Amino acid sequence: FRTFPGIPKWRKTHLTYRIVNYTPDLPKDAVDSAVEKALKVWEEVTPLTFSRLYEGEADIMISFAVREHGDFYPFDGPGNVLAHAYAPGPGINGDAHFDDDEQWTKDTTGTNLFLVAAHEIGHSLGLFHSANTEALMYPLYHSLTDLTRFRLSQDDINGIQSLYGPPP
Ligand SMILES: O=C(O)[C@H](Cc1c[nH]c2ccccc12)NS(=O)(=O)c1ccc(N2CCC(c3ccccc3)CC2)cc1
Ligand SMILES: [Ca+2]
Ligand SMILES: [Ca+2]
Ligand SMILES: [Ca+2]
Ligand SMILES: [Zn+2]
Ligand SMILES: [Zn+2]
Repeated sequence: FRTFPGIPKWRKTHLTYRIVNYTPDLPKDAVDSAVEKALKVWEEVTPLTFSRLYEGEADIMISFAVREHGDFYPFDGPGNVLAHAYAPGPGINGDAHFDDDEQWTKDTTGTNLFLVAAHEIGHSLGLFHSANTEALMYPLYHSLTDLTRFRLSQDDINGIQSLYGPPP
């Protein structure tokens, strides 16, 4: 596992998130479900808890956008970068953005939203990239034949608990 330089982390255990907008590609229930399953992956192995805000500024602001969208790293149309997220901190830090020039899916065939979201929230929490080809934080996208096989590797658990510790 790898952390970000300077090891940014949250110095609090109760985090908030807001889904500011939604993709055309899936019903809202499917997107909500994907992000909350992605949050839950990290909750289970840490002391962190997340709660949702429907207005105002949350710690982790989640949005869908294309091309130039108000930061230093515009998206690039279909393919290539699917999404990105920022390390812990105020303002844009912690936020996760998804490229809506992708076609987001809940299945194992397209660009799966849950898998990408789980990875991106790993960044939001302070994890960088792993060399382990089995890890969630490996830098190259791929999916699975069976999503029910999905699991955090020991590497991901070790990395995140190195920031926040194990669950009480
Ligand atoms: O790394 C990224 O997020 C960069 C942009 C990027 C490049 N430097 C960065 C530094 C900090 C934050 C973001 C970036 N976007 S990206 O769209 O290229 C991207 C998105 C998701 C992933 N996955 C890795 C494998 C994972 C998996 C694991 C186990 C089983 C099944 C599936 C599924 C998701 C990787 C890369
Ligand atoms: Ca933020
Ligand atoms: Ca793209
Ligand atoms: Ca789209
Ligand atoms: Zn962005
Ligand atoms: Zn990444």
